[PDB]
Amino acid sequence: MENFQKVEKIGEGTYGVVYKARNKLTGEVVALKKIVPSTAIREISLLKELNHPNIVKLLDVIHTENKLYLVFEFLHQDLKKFMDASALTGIPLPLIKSYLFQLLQGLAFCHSHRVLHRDLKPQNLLINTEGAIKLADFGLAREVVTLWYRAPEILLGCKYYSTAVDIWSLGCIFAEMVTRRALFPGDSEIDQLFRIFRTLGTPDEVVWPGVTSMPDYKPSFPKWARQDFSKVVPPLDEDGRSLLSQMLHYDPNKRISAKAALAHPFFQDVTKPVPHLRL
Ligand SMILES: CCc1cnn2c(NCc3cnc(N)nc3)cc(-c3c(F)cccc3F)nc12
Repeated sequence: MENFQKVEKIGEGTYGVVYKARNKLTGEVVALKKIVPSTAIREISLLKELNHPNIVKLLDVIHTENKLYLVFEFLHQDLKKFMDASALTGIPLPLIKSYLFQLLQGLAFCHSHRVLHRDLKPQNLLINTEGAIKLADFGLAREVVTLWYRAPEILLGCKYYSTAVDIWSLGCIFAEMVTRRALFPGDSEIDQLFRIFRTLGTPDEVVWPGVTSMPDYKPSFPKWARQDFSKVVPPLDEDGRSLLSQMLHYDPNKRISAKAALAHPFFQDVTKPVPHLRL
């Protein structure tokens, strides 16, 4: 740690404070996360090899005094702040599309290595001036923690959920970029589930075989009808609405994979615009 100079506290991650810091030697500017069971150590050390342009680079892992510091590449802004900043006019579709495409590439990569994020949210999607967007805190899962982006199988008590949970989260984030409002802003586990049900309809054995057998499923759940996506994410075009609908399929087995999503017609005209960032 004596190797780093703390510049400022950039936020409170799930495990500790995240700082912007400077390597007292190389002058390198980095993000320093202060998080030790040996299981964690080997899992985190594994992340050092999970390198991709759309995954925030983990530079080094430092274990000292029974303390754990993660040294990451630094990015100046996150999607939450950017969305807040683009509130009045909304993020341009071409930029939304580029961000979604890059994030799907990042997930396709992690998923191909059987690594799940598990907790995607605007706060951990980091952006730069070059128009890039990156997944942060990847694999760290394996203040109130937000449930807004939680997949229904997690809420229903599925213990062995899949890569599909990240697809669900990204779909929620995609909708939020488009409409400028959170899709399912639940403030409790039941409120989150019920918000999902009210929009996508209460799931049953027809749309999701095996759902009624999930640990936290209750036959007493109210039965709401499904809403049209045309009402949910106007004025997203049919290609975007088709893609969104697949990313939000109830049955995780039917939910589109990151790889298949990258082939969707929505991305036929994808480009990489530069966002206007004010640092
Ligand atoms: C450690 C890798 C990491 C590298 N940059 N960065 C950022 N950067 C964006 C940023 C920069 N300055 C300010 N002031 N605010 C945001 C945020 C978080 C992060 C966090 F700080 C809290 C929760 C989740 C996160 F991803 N983690 C990181």
